[PDB]
Amino acid sequence: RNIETQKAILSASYELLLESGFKAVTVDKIAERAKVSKATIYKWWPNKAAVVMDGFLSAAAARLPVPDTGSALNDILIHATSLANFLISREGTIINELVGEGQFDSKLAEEYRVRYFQPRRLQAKQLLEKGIKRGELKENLDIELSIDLIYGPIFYRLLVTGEKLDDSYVHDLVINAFEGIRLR
Amino acid sequence: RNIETQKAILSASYELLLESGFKAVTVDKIAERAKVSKATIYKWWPNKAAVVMDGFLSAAAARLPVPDTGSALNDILIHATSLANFLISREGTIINELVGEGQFDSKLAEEYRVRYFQPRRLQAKQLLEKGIKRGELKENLDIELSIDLIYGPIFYRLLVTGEKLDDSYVHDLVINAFEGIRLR
Repeated sequence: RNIETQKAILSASYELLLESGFKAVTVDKIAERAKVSKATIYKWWPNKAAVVMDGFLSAAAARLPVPDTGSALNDILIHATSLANFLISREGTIINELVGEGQFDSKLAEEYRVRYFQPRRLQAKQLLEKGIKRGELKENLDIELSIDLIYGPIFYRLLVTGEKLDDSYVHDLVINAFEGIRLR
Repeated sequence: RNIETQKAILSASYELLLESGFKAVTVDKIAERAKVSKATIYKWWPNKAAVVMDGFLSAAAARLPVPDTGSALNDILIHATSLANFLISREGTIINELVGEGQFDSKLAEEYRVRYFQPRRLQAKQLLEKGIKRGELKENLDIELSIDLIYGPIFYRLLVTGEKLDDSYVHDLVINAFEGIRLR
């Protein structure tokens, strides 16, 4: 109901996150910075991961535009490139850190799976489902696996390999996920 | 030269890693546990990440067998499944933790990239190069990108999604990376 209160709590959580890192954030510290009580915070968020996640999503331009180019390929290309561009952004670099912490904190992982990753994957599903009903995609396509083929390499590059995640790489990745490695 | 000394240092580093986690390991602690001097350790390893990485690789069955089924598909299937099976193993679960820490410690990331990930990717390259000279793969195949299509989804599942990484998933993943999502 109170948008100013919600804003203060969310700004405080993100400020603390950037200043000190995830592990050091506590609900008490957020309450202190936001000048609200813990009970108020617990009106809207049960735990520190939930509030920090909403703080991040509030502060960053994480919501991707929805292409409708009439082409599954060119739709996914724009989607994946816009995702990759977010991830390399200063704001997007928080994702590394959160996923890193999430290897040790399943509460945080639950939060990013439902609040960050699910909505973006949903968008990708919507573009693929256009392609299916357009009759341009595989017979009995496994949508979720197909999204794994595009997203997987993206996040693998971001988290593991440390290689350059640029438009040209993402272009090649999308095409090759569409063509497959088998000779045609 | 001294295999017993090397063994003691490597066992100590892995013991400390399992007991206390990566961040708490120090070269001093390894020296203490192994009953050797820091100077001895620094005969073979400059830093804690290097020694902990070799400790891990020494203790775990991380070296994958090399299929030669005369089929790029069935070769990669066996490779990727054996990798996935390692990753879900008790020993393999250390990879999550190391990559997690590696988001904050580039020294560790350098170590796992060259000592763990590179050799496995090399093996995958060798299987794909058989397929290319067999004339069963794509015209002008980008080998490294192709490995990204298989490995990426694997590590994405392991690190981000928390979904079940089983033989059947890996099977579907490999086939779909071979077929592509575009209608044939």
